[PDB]
Amino acid sequence: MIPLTPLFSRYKDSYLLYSFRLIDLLRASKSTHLTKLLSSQATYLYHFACLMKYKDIQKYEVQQLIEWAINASPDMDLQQFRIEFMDKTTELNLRSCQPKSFTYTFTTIWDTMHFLSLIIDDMVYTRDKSSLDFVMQQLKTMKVLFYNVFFILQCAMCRDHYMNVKGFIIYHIELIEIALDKEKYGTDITFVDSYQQETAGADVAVVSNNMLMKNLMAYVSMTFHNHINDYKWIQRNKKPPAHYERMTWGEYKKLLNLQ
Amino acid sequence: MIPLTPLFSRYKDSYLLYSFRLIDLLRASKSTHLTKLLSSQATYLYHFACIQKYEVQQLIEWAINASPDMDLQQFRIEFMDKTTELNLRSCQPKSFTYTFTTIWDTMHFLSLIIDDMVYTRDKSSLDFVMQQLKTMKVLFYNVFFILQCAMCRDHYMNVKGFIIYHIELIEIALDKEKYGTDITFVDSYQQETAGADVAVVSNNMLMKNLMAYVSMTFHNHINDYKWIQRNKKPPAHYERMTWGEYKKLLNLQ
Ligand SMILES: Cc1cc2nc3c(=O)[nH]c(=O)nc-3n(C[C@H](O)[C@H](O)[C@H](O)COP(=O)(O)OP(=O)(O)OC[C@H]3O[C@@H](n4cnc5c(N)ncnc54)[C@H](O)[C@@H]3O)c2cc1C
Ligand SMILES: Cc1cc2nc3c(=O)[nH]c(=O)nc-3n(C[C@H](O)[C@H](O)[C@H](O)COP(=O)(O)OP(=O)(O)OC[C@H]3O[C@@H](n4cnc5c(N)ncnc54)[C@H](O)[C@@H]3O)c2cc1C
Repeated sequence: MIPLTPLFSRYKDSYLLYSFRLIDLLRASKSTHLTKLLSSQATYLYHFACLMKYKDIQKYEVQQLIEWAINASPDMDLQQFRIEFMDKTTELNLRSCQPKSFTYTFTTIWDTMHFLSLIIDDMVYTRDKSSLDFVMQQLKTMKVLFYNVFFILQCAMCRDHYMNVKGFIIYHIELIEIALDKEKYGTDITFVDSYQQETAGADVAVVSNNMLMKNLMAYVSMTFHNHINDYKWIQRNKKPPAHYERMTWGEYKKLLNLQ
Repeated sequence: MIPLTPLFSRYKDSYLLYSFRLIDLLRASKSTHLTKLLSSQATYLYHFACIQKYEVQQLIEWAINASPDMDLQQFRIEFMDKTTELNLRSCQPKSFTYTFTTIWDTMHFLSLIIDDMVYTRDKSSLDFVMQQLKTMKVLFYNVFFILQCAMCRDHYMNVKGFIIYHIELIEIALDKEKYGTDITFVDSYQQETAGADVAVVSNNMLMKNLMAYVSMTFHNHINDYKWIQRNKKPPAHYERMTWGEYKKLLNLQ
Protein backbone atom coordinates (compact mmCIF):
# COMPACT_ATOMS: atom_id res chain seq x y z
CA MET A 1 0.00 0.00 0.00
CA ILE A 2 0.95 3.70 0.23
CA PRO A 3 3.95 4.93 2.25
CA LEU A 4 3.08 6.63 5.53
CA THR A 5 4.57 10.13 5.57
CA PRO A 6 3.56 13.47 7.11
CA LEU A 7 2.30 14.90 3.80
CA PHE A 8 0.20 11.80 3.14
CA SER A 9 -1.56 12.20 6.50
CA ARG A 10 -2.24 15.84 5.71
CA TYR A 11 -3.72 14.54 2.43
CA LYS A 12 -5.80 12.00 4.34
CA ASP A 13 -7.18 14.60 6.75
CA SER A 14 -7.73 17.23 4.04
CA TYR A 15 -9.66 14.63 2.06
CA LEU A 16 -12.05 13.90 4.96
CA LEU A 17 -12.54 17.63 5.47
CA TYR A 18 -13.48 17.97 1.78
CA SER A 19 -15.96 15.09 2.14
CA PHE A 20 -17.51 16.51 5.31
CA ARG A 21 -17.91 19.91 3.67
CA LEU A 22 -19.65 18.31 0.68
CA ILE A 23 -22.21 16.47 2.84
CA ASP A 24 -22.82 19.72 4.75
CA LEU A 25 -24.15 21.23 1.53
CA LEU A 26 -26.71 18.42 1.29
CA ARG A 27 -28.81 20.28 3.88
CA ALA A 28 -29.00 23.38 1.71
CA SER A 29 -29.87 21.65 -1.58
CA LYS A 30 -32.88 23.54 -2.85
CA SER A 31 -32.52 21.52 -6.08
CA THR A 32 -33.60 17.91 -6.57
CA HIS A 33 -30.96 17.55 -9.29
CA LEU A 34 -28.18 19.00 -7.13
CA THR A 35 -29.09 16.72 -4.22
CA LYS A 36 -28.66 13.52 -6.27
CA LEU A 37 -25.38 14.79 -7.73
CA LEU A 38 -24.01 15.51 -4.26
CA SER A 39 -25.39 12.21 -2.93
CA SER A 40 -23.39 10.26 -5.53
CA GLN A 41 -20.16 12.21 -4.91
CA ALA A 42 -20.43 11.90 -1.12
CA THR A 43 -21.17 8.18 -1.49
CA TYR A 44 -18.08 7.75 -3.68
CA LEU A 45 -15.79 9.92 -1.53
CA TYR A 46 -16.47 7.93 1.63
CA HIS A 47 -16.34 4.71 -0.40
CA PHE A 48 -12.65 5.36 -1.07
CA ALA A 49 -12.07 6.58 2.50
CA CYS A 50 -13.50 3.38 4.03
CA LEU A 51 -11.85 1.21 1.34
CA MET A 52 -8.33 2.12 2.45
CA LYS A 53 -9.30 1.97 6.18
CA TYR A 54 -11.80 -0.90 6.72
CA LYS A 55 -10.88 -2.74 3.44
CA ASP A 56 -14.63 -2.42 2.61
CA ILE A 57 -16.71 0.37 1.05
CA GLN A 58 -19.42 -0.13 3.74
CA LYS A 59 -22.15 0.53 1.20
CA TYR A 60 -25.04 0.49 3.72
CA GLU A 61 -23.30 2.41 6.54
CA VAL A 62 -22.27 5.31 4.29
CA GLN A 63 -25.73 5.02 2.70
CA GLN A 64 -27.14 5.81 6.14
CA LEU A 65 -24.82 8.81 6.64
CA ILE A 66 -26.10 10.24 3.31
CA GLU A 67 -29.78 9.94 4.20
CA TRP A 68 -28.88 11.69 7.42
CA ALA A 69 -27.05 14.61 5.84
CA ILE A 70 -29.86 15.15 3.32
CA ASN A 71 -32.51 14.89 6.08
CA ALA A 72 -30.47 17.16 8.39
CA SER A 73 -31.48 20.50 9.89
CA PRO A 74 -31.02 22.91 6.91
CA ASP A 75 -30.78 25.85 9.32
CA MET A 76 -27.50 25.12 11.06
CA ASP A 77 -24.68 27.47 12.00
CA LEU A 78 -21.35 25.84 11.04
CA GLN A 79 -20.88 23.63 14.09
CA GLN A 80 -24.65 23.00 14.38
CA PHE A 81 -24.03 20.37 11.64
CA ARG A 82 -20.56 19.41 12.85
CA ILE A 83 -21.79 18.41 16.32
CA GLU A 84 -24.39 15.89 15.12
CA PHE A 85 -22.09 14.74 12.32
CA MET A 86 -19.78 13.40 15.05
CA ASP A 87 -22.90 12.14 16.81
CA LYS A 88 -24.21 10.44 13.67
CA THR A 89 -20.79 9.10 12.47
CA THR A 90 -20.04 7.23 15.67
CA GLU A 91 -23.43 5.43 15.74
CA LEU A 92 -22.24 3.92 12.41
CA ASN A 93 -18.67 3.16 13.63
CA LEU A 94 -17.30 5.58 11.02
CA ARG A 95 -15.34 7.84 13.38
CA SER A 96 -12.23 7.24 11.30
CA CYS A 97 -14.00 9.34 8.63
CA GLN A 98 -14.12 12.42 10.93
CA PRO A 99 -11.63 15.13 9.94
CA LYS A 100 -9.13 16.21 12.57
CA SER A 101 -8.64 19.73 11.19
CA PHE A 102 -11.41 21.91 9.73
CA THR A 103 -9.51 24.83 8.19
CA TYR A 104 -10.65 24.65 4.56
CA THR A 105 -8.08 26.18 2.19
CA PHE A 106 -7.21 25.71 -1.49
CA THR A 107 -4.82 23.04 -0.24
CA THR A 108 -7.78 21.09 1.16
CA ILE A 109 -8.79 20.76 -2.50
CA TRP A 110 -5.33 20.08 -3.87
CA ASP A 111 -4.66 17.52 -1.10
CA THR A 112 -7.90 15.76 -2.01
CA MET A 113 -6.98 15.50 -5.71
CA HIS A 114 -3.47 14.29 -4.84
CA PHE A 115 -5.02 11.86 -2.37
CA LEU A 116 -7.31 10.30 -4.99
CA SER A 117 -4.32 10.04 -7.35
CA LEU A 118 -2.29 8.04 -4.79
CA ILE A 119 -5.29 5.75 -4.33
CA ILE A 120 -5.48 5.11 -8.10
CA ASP A 121 -1.75 4.33 -8.25
CA ASP A 122 -2.04 2.04 -5.24
CA MET A 123 -5.16 0.23 -6.48
CA VAL A 124 -3.34 -0.42 -9.76
CA TYR A 125 -0.05 -1.61 -8.28
CA THR A 126 -1.74 -3.90 -5.72
CA ARG A 127 -4.29 -5.17 -8.26
CA ASP A 128 -4.87 -8.89 -8.17
CA LYS A 129 -4.76 -9.93 -11.81
CA SER A 130 -8.16 -11.67 -11.55
CA SER A 131 -10.48 -9.02 -10.11
CA LEU A 132 -9.39 -6.50 -12.65
CA ASP A 133 -13.17 -6.13 -12.66
CA PHE A 134 -12.90 -4.32 -9.32
CA VAL A 135 -10.07 -1.88 -10.10
CA MET A 136 -11.48 -0.96 -13.50
CA GLN A 137 -14.80 -0.01 -11.90
CA GLN A 138 -13.12 2.22 -9.32
CA LEU A 139 -11.24 4.02 -12.11
CA LYS A 140 -14.62 4.87 -13.61
CA THR A 141 -15.77 6.30 -10.29
CA MET A 142 -12.51 8.25 -10.10
CA LYS A 143 -13.23 9.92 -13.44
CA VAL A 144 -16.70 10.81 -12.14
CA LEU A 145 -15.08 12.25 -9.02
CA PHE A 146 -12.49 14.37 -10.81
CA TYR A 147 -15.12 15.59 -13.26
CA ASN A 148 -17.33 17.04 -10.53
CA VAL A 149 -14.78 18.64 -8.20
CA PHE A 150 -16.87 21.04 -6.14
CA PHE A 151 -14.99 24.09 -5.02
CA ILE A 152 -17.23 24.84 -1.98
CA LEU A 153 -14.84 27.75 -1.70
CA GLN A 154 -15.77 30.54 -4.13
CA CYS A 155 -13.24 31.30 -6.91
CA ALA A 156 -14.94 31.70 -10.28
CA MET A 157 -11.79 31.79 -12.41
CA CYS A 158 -10.44 28.64 -10.67
CA ARG A 159 -13.78 26.94 -11.36
CA ASP A 160 -13.65 27.85 -15.06
CA HIS A 161 -9.99 27.05 -15.58
CA TYR A 162 -10.49 23.54 -14.18
CA MET A 163 -13.57 22.83 -16.31
CA ASN A 164 -11.40 23.65 -19.30
CA VAL A 165 -8.32 21.53 -18.47
CA LYS A 166 -9.49 18.79 -16.08
CA GLY A 167 -9.57 16.42 -19.04
CA PHE A 168 -5.79 16.26 -18.82
CA ILE A 169 -6.28 14.31 -15.58
CA ILE A 170 -9.20 12.19 -16.79
CA TYR A 171 -7.18 11.32 -19.92
CA HIS A 172 -4.47 9.61 -17.86
CA ILE A 173 -7.01 7.68 -15.82
CA GLU A 174 -8.32 6.32 -19.13
CA LEU A 175 -4.74 5.40 -20.15
CA ILE A 176 -4.77 3.15 -17.10
CA GLU A 177 -8.12 1.66 -18.17
CA ILE A 178 -6.58 0.79 -21.54
CA ALA A 179 -3.61 -0.72 -19.70
CA LEU A 180 -5.74 -2.92 -17.45
CA ASP A 181 -7.89 -3.95 -20.40
CA LYS A 182 -4.81 -4.95 -22.40
CA GLU A 183 -3.77 -7.11 -19.46
CA LYS A 184 -7.16 -8.85 -19.25
CA TYR A 185 -6.54 -9.98 -22.83
CA GLY A 186 -3.09 -11.41 -22.16
CA THR A 187 -0.62 -8.50 -22.36
CA ASP A 188 0.82 -7.78 -18.92
CA ILE A 189 1.46 -4.19 -17.90
CA THR A 190 5.14 -3.25 -18.13
CA PHE A 191 5.73 -0.60 -15.47
CA VAL A 192 8.35 2.04 -16.31
CA ASP A 193 9.92 4.77 -14.16
CA SER A 194 9.65 7.73 -16.59
CA TYR A 195 6.61 9.41 -18.13
CA GLN A 196 8.84 9.76 -21.19
CA GLN A 197 9.08 5.99 -21.59
CA GLU A 198 5.33 5.74 -21.44
CA THR A 199 5.20 8.44 -24.14
CA ALA A 200 7.65 6.51 -26.31
CA GLY A 201 5.77 3.22 -26.00
CA ALA A 202 2.43 4.86 -26.84
CA ASP A 203 3.79 5.91 -30.25
CA VAL A 204 3.27 2.49 -31.87
CA ALA A 205 1.04 1.30 -34.74
CA VAL A 206 -0.21 -1.89 -33.06
CA VAL A 207 -2.09 -2.57 -29.80
CA SER A 208 0.40 -5.16 -28.50
CA ASN A 209 2.52 -2.80 -26.36
CA ASN A 210 1.53 -2.03 -22.76
CA MET A 211 3.79 0.31 -20.76
CA LEU A 212 2.58 2.41 -17.86
CA MET A 213 4.50 4.83 -15.69
CA LYS A 214 4.57 3.67 -12.08
CA ASN A 215 2.88 6.31 -9.91
CA LEU A 216 1.38 7.81 -13.07
CA MET A 217 -1.35 9.66 -11.24
CA ALA A 218 0.94 11.14 -8.59
CA TYR A 219 3.01 12.51 -11.46
CA VAL A 220 -0.01 13.63 -13.53
CA SER A 221 -1.65 15.40 -10.59
CA MET A 222 1.55 17.18 -9.58
CA THR A 223 2.35 18.28 -13.14
CA PHE A 224 -1.24 19.52 -13.24
CA HIS A 225 -0.76 21.32 -9.92
CA ASN A 226 2.34 23.04 -11.33
CA HIS A 227 0.38 23.93 -14.43
CA ILE A 228 -2.39 25.77 -12.57
CA ASN A 229 0.18 27.80 -10.66
CA ASP A 230 2.18 28.38 -13.86
CA TYR A 231 -0.90 29.76 -15.61
CA LYS A 232 -2.13 32.00 -12.79
CA TRP A 233 0.67 34.43 -13.61
CA ILE A 234 -0.85 34.81 -17.08
CA GLN A 235 -4.31 35.45 -15.62
CA ARG A 236 -2.60 38.04 -13.38
CA ASN A 237 -0.35 39.56 -16.09
CA LYS A 238 2.90 39.30 -14.17
CA LYS A 239 6.25 37.69 -14.70
CA PRO A 240 6.48 34.60 -12.48
CA PRO A 241 8.16 35.93 -9.34
CA ALA A 242 11.48 34.66 -7.99
CA HIS A 243 9.81 33.44 -4.81
CA TYR A 244 7.75 31.07 -7.03
CA GLU A 245 9.16 27.53 -6.63
CA ARG A 246 7.74 24.64 -8.66
CA MET A 247 7.42 21.04 -7.51
CA THR A 248 9.84 18.67 -9.21
CA TRP A 249 9.04 14.99 -9.62
CA GLY A 250 12.04 13.74 -7.64
CA GLU A 251 11.26 16.04 -4.71
CA TYR A 252 7.58 15.09 -4.73
CA LYS A 253 8.50 11.39 -4.59
CA LYS A 254 10.89 12.15 -1.70
CA LEU A 255 8.16 13.94 0.28
CA LEU A 256 5.76 11.01 -0.14
CA ASN A 257 8.55 8.40 -0.06
CA LEU A 258 7.51 6.87 -3.36
CA GLN A 259 9.50 4.12 -5.10
CA MET B 1 3.85 28.12 -43.62
CA ILE B 2 2.04 24.78 -43.58
CA PRO B 3 3.25 22.33 -46.27
CA LEU B 4 0.84 21.83 -49.16
CA THR B 5 0.07 18.08 -49.24
CA PRO B 6 -2.83 15.82 -50.21
CA LEU B 7 -3.72 15.20 -46.55
CA PHE B 8 -3.57 18.90 -45.71
CA SER B 9 -5.83 19.64 -48.69
CA ARG B 10 -8.38 17.15 -47.38
CA TYR B 11 -8.11 18.86 -43.97
CA LYS B 12 -8.92 22.32 -45.35
CA ASP B 13 -11.95 21.03 -47.26
CA SER B 14 -13.25 19.07 -44.26
CA TYR B 15 -12.85 22.25 -42.24
CA LEU B 16 -14.99 24.26 -44.66
CA LEU B 17 -17.59 21.47 -44.64
CA TYR B 18 -17.71 21.53 -40.83
CA SER B 19 -18.09 25.30 -40.88
CA PHE B 20 -20.75 25.00 -43.56
CA ARG B 21 -22.71 22.51 -41.46
CA LEU B 22 -22.32 24.76 -38.40
CA ILE B 23 -23.96 27.81 -39.99
CA ASP B 24 -26.69 25.53 -41.41
CA LEU B 25 -27.85 25.25 -37.77
CA LEU B 26 -28.15 29.01 -37.31
CA ARG B 27 -31.47 29.10 -39.18
CA ALA B 28 -32.67 26.26 -36.93
CA SER B 29 -31.76 27.94 -33.63
CA LYS B 30 -34.67 28.70 -31.33
CA SER B 31 -32.50 30.19 -28.56
CA THR B 32 -30.74 33.54 -28.10
CA HIS B 33 -28.02 31.68 -26.20
CA LEU B 34 -27.43 29.13 -28.96
CA THR B 35 -27.53 31.73 -31.75
CA LYS B 36 -24.81 33.80 -30.02
CA LEU B 37 -22.59 30.73 -29.49
CA LEU B 38 -23.09 29.29 -32.98
CA SER B 39 -22.28 32.73 -34.40
CA SER B 40 -19.13 33.07 -32.29
CA GLN B 41 -17.94 29.65 -33.41
CA ALA B 42 -18.65 30.52 -37.06
CA THR B 43 -16.89 33.89 -36.86
CA TYR B 44 -13.82 32.15 -35.40
CA LEU B 45 -13.99 29.28 -37.84
CA TYR B 46 -14.03 31.47 -40.95
CA HIS B 47 -11.58 33.91 -39.36
CA PHE B 48 -9.08 30.99 -39.19
CA ALA B 49 -9.71 30.12 -42.83
CA CYS B 50 -9.26 33.77 -43.98
CA ILE B 51 -9.01 39.62 -43.81
CA GLN B 52 -12.54 39.73 -45.33
CA LYS B 53 -14.07 40.26 -41.88
CA TYR B 54 -17.08 42.14 -43.30
CA GLU B 55 -17.89 39.65 -46.06
CA VAL B 56 -17.91 36.99 -43.35
CA GLN B 57 -19.91 39.11 -40.92
CA GLN B 58 -22.71 39.09 -43.45
CA LEU B 59 -22.29 35.48 -44.50
CA ILE B 60 -23.23 34.80 -40.89
CA GLU B 61 -26.00 37.39 -40.62
CA TRP B 62 -27.35 35.75 -43.76
CA ALA B 63 -27.14 32.34 -42.10
CA ILE B 64 -29.12 33.64 -39.12
CA ASN B 65 -32.07 34.79 -41.28
CA ALA B 66 -32.05 31.93 -43.80
CA SER B 67 -35.31 30.00 -44.19
CA PRO B 68 -35.86 27.55 -41.31
CA ASP B 69 -38.17 25.59 -43.64
CA MET B 70 -35.52 24.53 -46.20
CA ASP B 71 -34.04 21.09 -46.47
CA LEU B 72 -30.24 20.87 -46.23
CA GLN B 73 -29.67 20.56 -50.00
CA GLN B 74 -31.57 23.84 -50.35
CA PHE B 75 -29.62 25.80 -47.71
CA ARG B 76 -26.50 24.53 -49.47
CA ILE B 77 -27.76 25.97 -52.79
CA GLU B 78 -28.56 29.30 -51.13
CA PHE B 79 -25.19 29.27 -49.32
CA MET B 80 -23.26 28.41 -52.50
CA ASP B 81 -24.71 31.60 -54.00
CA LYS B 82 -24.47 34.04 -51.12
CA THR B 83 -20.79 33.05 -50.91
CA THR B 84 -20.20 33.86 -54.61
CA GLU B 85 -22.18 37.08 -54.09
CA LEU B 86 -19.75 37.76 -51.26
CA ASN B 87 -16.34 37.12 -52.85
CA LEU B 88 -15.95 33.99 -50.68
CA ARG B 89 -15.67 31.12 -53.14
CA SER B 90 -12.66 30.10 -51.04
CA CYS B 91 -15.02 29.16 -48.15
CA GLN B 92 -17.03 26.77 -50.32
CA PRO B 93 -16.50 23.10 -49.48
CA LYS B 94 -15.84 20.86 -52.47
CA SER B 95 -17.36 17.77 -50.84
CA PHE B 96 -20.37 17.50 -48.54
CA THR B 97 -20.04 13.93 -47.31
CA TYR B 98 -20.10 14.75 -43.57
CA THR B 99 -18.54 12.06 -41.37
CA PHE B 100 -16.58 11.59 -38.17
CA THR B 101 -13.53 12.21 -40.38
CA THR B 102 -14.83 15.71 -41.11
CA ILE B 103 -14.70 16.46 -37.36
CA TRP B 104 -11.23 14.91 -36.85
CA ASP B 105 -9.88 16.68 -39.92
CA THR B 106 -11.22 19.93 -38.49
CA MET B 107 -9.47 19.36 -35.14
CA HIS B 108 -6.20 18.46 -36.90
CA PHE B 109 -6.54 21.47 -39.20
CA LEU B 110 -6.92 23.85 -36.27
CA SER B 111 -3.88 22.17 -34.68
CA LEU B 112 -1.69 22.86 -37.73
CA ILE B 113 -2.89 26.49 -37.61
CA ILE B 114 -1.79 26.80 -33.97
CA ASP B 115 1.63 25.33 -34.67
CA ASP B 116 2.11 27.52 -37.75
CA MET B 117 1.03 30.72 -35.97
CA VAL B 118 3.38 30.00 -33.08
CA TYR B 119 6.41 29.07 -35.16
CA THR B 120 5.98 32.07 -37.50
CA ARG B 121 5.14 34.31 -34.53
CA ASP B 122 6.59 37.81 -34.50
CA LYS B 123 8.41 38.94 -31.35
CA SER B 124 6.22 42.08 -31.04
CA SER B 125 2.86 40.65 -32.11
CA LEU B 126 2.73 38.05 -29.34
CA ASP B 127 -0.34 39.87 -28.01
CA PHE B 128 -2.00 38.81 -31.26
CA VAL B 129 -0.92 35.17 -31.19
CA MET B 130 -1.99 34.80 -27.57
CA GLN B 131 -5.43 36.22 -28.34
CA GLN B 132 -5.70 33.66 -31.13
CA LEU B 133 -4.83 30.88 -28.70
CA LYS B 134 -7.74 32.05 -26.52
CA THR B 135 -10.09 31.76 -29.52
CA MET B 136 -8.84 28.24 -30.28
CA LYS B 137 -9.62 26.96 -26.79
CA VAL B 138 -13.17 28.25 -27.32
CA LEU B 139 -13.32 26.37 -30.59
CA PHE B 140 -12.07 23.20 -28.92
CA TYR B 141 -14.23 23.60 -25.82
CA ASN B 142 -17.31 23.95 -28.06
CA VAL B 143 -17.03 21.14 -30.64
CA PHE B 144 -20.53 20.63 -31.99
CA PHE B 145 -21.04 17.19 -33.40
CA ILE B 146 -23.78 17.84 -36.05
CA LEU B 147 -24.04 14.07 -36.38
CA GLN B 148 -25.45 12.28 -33.36
CA CYS B 149 -23.26 10.03 -31.20
CA ALA B 150 -24.09 10.64 -27.57
CA MET B 151 -21.24 8.60 -26.12
CA CYS B 152 -18.86 10.51 -28.42
CA ARG B 153 -19.93 13.84 -26.94
CA ASP B 154 -19.98 12.51 -23.38
CA HIS B 155 -16.47 11.14 -23.87
CA TYR B 156 -15.11 14.27 -25.60
CA MET B 157 -16.41 16.47 -22.80
CA ASN B 158 -14.47 14.32 -20.30
CA VAL B 159 -11.02 14.40 -21.97
CA LYS B 160 -11.13 17.44 -24.26
CA GLY B 161 -9.04 19.20 -21.60
CA PHE B 162 -6.09 17.09 -22.71
CA ILE B 163 -6.02 19.27 -25.83
CA ILE B 164 -6.78 22.54 -24.10
CA TYR B 165 -4.07 21.95 -21.47
CA HIS B 166 -1.52 21.77 -24.29
CA ILE B 167 -2.75 25.05 -25.77
CA GLU B 168 -2.23 26.55 -22.32
CA LEU B 169 1.34 25.23 -22.35
CA ILE B 170 2.01 27.29 -25.50
CA GLU B 171 0.53 30.38 -23.83
CA ILE B 172 2.86 29.79 -20.85
CA ALA B 173 5.77 29.42 -23.27
CA LEU B 174 4.89 32.70 -25.04
CA ASP B 175 4.65 34.50 -21.70
CA LYS B 176 8.16 33.46 -20.70
CA GLU B 177 9.24 35.13 -23.94
CA LYS B 178 7.29 38.37 -23.50
CA TYR B 179 9.33 38.56 -20.27
CA GLY B 180 12.77 37.73 -21.55
CA THR B 181 13.37 34.07 -22.43
CA ASP B 182 13.11 32.92 -26.01
CA ILE B 183 11.27 29.67 -26.80
CA THR B 184 13.60 26.78 -27.54
CA PHE B 185 12.04 24.35 -30.03
CA VAL B 186 12.69 20.66 -29.34
CA ASP B 187 12.14 17.72 -31.69
CA SER B 188 10.42 15.35 -29.24
CA TYR B 189 7.61 15.50 -26.73
CA GLN B 190 9.92 13.74 -24.22
CA GLN B 191 12.29 16.72 -24.09
CA GLU B 192 9.45 19.16 -23.44
CA THR B 193 8.17 17.13 -20.50
CA ALA B 194 11.71 16.77 -19.15
CA GLY B 195 12.27 20.55 -19.40
CA ALA B 196 9.12 21.18 -17.36
CA ASP B 197 10.51 19.09 -14.48
CA VAL B 198 12.46 22.03 -13.04
CA ALA B 199 11.90 23.91 -9.79
CA VAL B 200 12.92 27.28 -11.26
CA VAL B 201 11.71 29.15 -14.36
CA SER B 202 14.91 28.82 -16.43
CA ASN B 203 13.63 26.62 -19.28
CA ASN B 204 11.30 27.52 -22.16
CA MET B 205 11.16 24.31 -24.20
CA LEU B 206 8.34 23.73 -26.73
CA MET B 207 7.90 20.73 -28.97
CA LYS B 208 7.94 21.75 -32.59
CA ASN B 209 4.62 20.74 -34.18
CA LEU B 210 3.32 20.15 -30.64
CA MET B 211 -0.40 20.53 -31.38
CA ALA B 212 -0.15 18.18 -34.36
CA TYR B 213 1.44 15.60 -32.05
CA VAL B 214 -1.14 16.35 -29.35
CA SER B 215 -4.13 16.07 -31.72
CA MET B 216 -2.70 12.86 -33.18
CA THR B 217 -2.15 11.26 -29.76
CA PHE B 218 -5.63 12.30 -28.60
CA HIS B 219 -7.16 10.90 -31.83
CA ASN B 220 -5.43 7.56 -31.15
CA HIS B 221 -6.70 7.65 -27.59
CA ILE B 222 -10.32 8.09 -28.67
CA ASN B 223 -9.99 5.13 -31.02
CA ASP B 224 -8.03 3.12 -28.40
CA TYR B 225 -10.91 3.55 -25.97
CA LYS B 226 -13.81 2.84 -28.34
CA TRP B 227 -12.90 -0.86 -28.15
CA ILE B 228 -13.23 -0.76 -24.36
CA GLN B 229 -16.53 1.07 -24.77
CA ARG B 230 -17.67 -2.08 -26.69
CA ASN B 231 -16.50 -4.86 -24.28
CA LYS B 232 -14.33 -5.92 -27.23
CA LYS B 233 -10.69 -6.53 -28.37
CA PRO B 234 -9.70 -4.37 -31.39
CA PRO B 235 -9.73 -6.05 -34.81
CA ALA B 236 -6.52 -7.46 -36.25
CA HIS B 237 -6.64 -4.80 -39.02
CA TYR B 238 -6.77 -1.84 -36.58
CA GLU B 239 -3.75 0.43 -37.08
CA ARG B 240 -2.82 3.31 -34.78
CA MET B 241 -1.35 6.43 -36.38
CA THR B 242 2.32 6.93 -35.45
CA TRP B 243 4.14 10.26 -35.16
CA GLY B 244 6.81 9.48 -37.74
CA GLU B 245 4.11 8.43 -40.17
CA TYR B 246 1.90 11.48 -39.52
CA LYS B 247 4.75 13.91 -40.17
CA LYS B 248 5.45 11.97 -43.37
CA LEU B 249 1.83 12.48 -44.48
CA LEU B 250 1.95 16.25 -43.84
CA ASN B 251 5.66 16.82 -44.73
CA LEU B 252 6.41 18.21 -41.25
CA GLN B 253 9.91 19.22 -40.11
C1 LIG C 1 -8.67 22.56 -9.43
C2 LIG C 1 -7.97 23.83 -8.91
C3 LIG C 1 -7.98 24.85 -9.88
C4 LIG C 1 -7.40 26.10 -9.62
N1 LIG C 1 -7.41 27.18 -10.65
C5 LIG C 1 -6.80 28.48 -10.36
C6 LIG C 1 -6.79 29.57 -11.38
O1 LIG C 1 -7.29 29.39 -12.42
N2 LIG C 1 -6.19 30.86 -11.10
C7 LIG C 1 -5.56 31.12 -9.79
O2 LIG C 1 -5.07 32.19 -9.58
N3 LIG C 1 -5.56 30.04 -8.79
C8 LIG C 1 -6.18 28.74 -9.08
N4 LIG C 1 -6.18 27.66 -8.08
C9 LIG C 1 -5.57 27.89 -6.76
C10 LIG C 1 -4.03 27.89 -6.96
O3 LIG C 1 -3.62 26.73 -7.51
C11 LIG C 1 -3.31 28.04 -5.62
O4 LIG C 1 -4.00 27.21 -4.77
C12 LIG C 1 -3.33 29.53 -5.17
O5 LIG C 1 -3.48 30.37 -6.26
C13 LIG C 1 -1.95 29.82 -4.54
O6 LIG C 1 -1.86 29.12 -3.34
P1 LIG C 1 -0.32 28.77 -2.81
O7 LIG C 1 0.66 29.91 -3.03
O8 LIG C 1 -0.43 28.48 -1.32
O9 LIG C 1 0.26 27.46 -3.63
P2 LIG C 1 -0.44 25.98 -3.47
O10 LIG C 1 -0.21 25.24 -4.77
O11 LIG C 1 -1.90 26.11 -3.11
O12 LIG C 1 0.31 25.16 -2.22
C14 LIG C 1 -0.45 24.21 -1.52
C15 LIG C 1 0.40 22.93 -1.26
O13 LIG C 1 0.68 22.33 -2.39
C16 LIG C 1 2.28 22.16 -2.45
N5 LIG C 1 2.53 22.14 -3.86
C17 LIG C 1 2.86 23.17 -4.62
N6 LIG C 1 2.95 22.73 -5.88
C18 LIG C 1 2.63 21.42 -5.90
C19 LIG C 1 2.55 20.48 -6.93
N7 LIG C 1 2.81 20.65 -8.39
N8 LIG C 1 2.21 19.22 -6.66
C20 LIG C 1 1.93 18.85 -5.38
N9 LIG C 1 2.02 19.78 -4.38
C21 LIG C 1 2.36 21.06 -4.64
C22 LIG C 1 2.71 23.21 -1.81
O14 LIG C 1 4.15 23.07 -1.43
C23 LIG C 1 1.76 23.19 -0.57
O15 LIG C 1 2.03 22.11 0.23
C24 LIG C 1 -6.80 26.32 -8.37
C25 LIG C 1 -6.79 25.31 -7.41
C26 LIG C 1 -7.37 24.06 -7.66
C27 LIG C 1 -7.33 22.98 -6.55
C1 LIG D 1 -14.10 14.42 -30.75
C2 LIG D 1 -14.43 13.03 -31.35
C3 LIG D 1 -14.77 12.15 -30.31
C4 LIG D 1 -15.12 10.83 -30.56
N1 LIG D 1 -15.50 9.92 -29.44
C5 LIG D 1 -15.83 8.53 -29.74
C6 LIG D 1 -16.21 7.59 -28.66
O1 LIG D 1 -16.20 8.00 -27.56
N2 LIG D 1 -16.57 6.20 -28.93
C7 LIG D 1 -16.56 5.69 -30.33
O2 LIG D 1 -16.85 4.56 -30.54
N3 LIG D 1 -16.19 6.62 -31.42
C8 LIG D 1 -15.83 8.02 -31.11
N4 LIG D 1 -15.48 8.94 -32.17
C9 LIG D 1 -15.47 8.46 -33.56
C10 LIG D 1 -14.19 7.60 -33.69
O3 LIG D 1 -13.13 8.31 -33.27
C11 LIG D 1 -13.94 7.18 -35.13
O4 LIG D 1 -13.93 8.37 -35.82
C12 LIG D 1 -15.12 6.29 -35.55
O5 LIG D 1 -15.18 5.18 -34.73
C13 LIG D 1 -14.96 5.90 -37.04
O6 LIG D 1 -13.91 4.96 -37.20
P1 LIG D 1 -12.83 5.29 -38.43
O7 LIG D 1 -11.76 4.22 -38.46
O8 LIG D 1 -13.54 5.37 -39.78
O9 LIG D 1 -12.31 6.82 -38.06
P2 LIG D 1 -10.75 7.31 -38.03
O10 LIG D 1 -9.80 6.14 -37.99
O11 LIG D 1 -10.58 8.12 -36.76
O12 LIG D 1 -10.53 8.17 -39.45
C14 LIG D 1 -10.01 9.46 -39.40
C15 LIG D 1 -8.99 9.65 -40.59
O13 LIG D 1 -7.91 10.31 -40.19
C16 LIG D 1 -6.71 9.25 -40.06
N5 LIG D 1 -6.30 9.04 -38.68
C17 LIG D 1 -6.62 7.96 -37.96
N6 LIG D 1 -6.09 8.08 -36.74
C18 LIG D 1 -5.44 9.25 -36.69
C19 LIG D 1 -4.75 9.84 -35.67
N7 LIG D 1 -4.54 9.32 -34.32
N8 LIG D 1 -4.17 11.03 -35.85
C20 LIG D 1 -4.28 11.67 -37.04
N9 LIG D 1 -4.98 11.06 -38.06
C21 LIG D 1 -5.56 9.86 -37.88
C22 LIG D 1 -7.09 8.11 -40.57
O14 LIG D 1 -6.09 7.75 -41.63
C23 LIG D 1 -8.49 8.33 -41.18
O15 LIG D 1 -8.33 8.55 -42.52
C24 LIG D 1 -15.11 10.37 -31.89
C25 LIG D 1 -14.78 11.24 -32.95
C26 LIG D 1 -14.43 12.57 -32.69
C27 LIG D 1 -14.07 13.47 -33.91
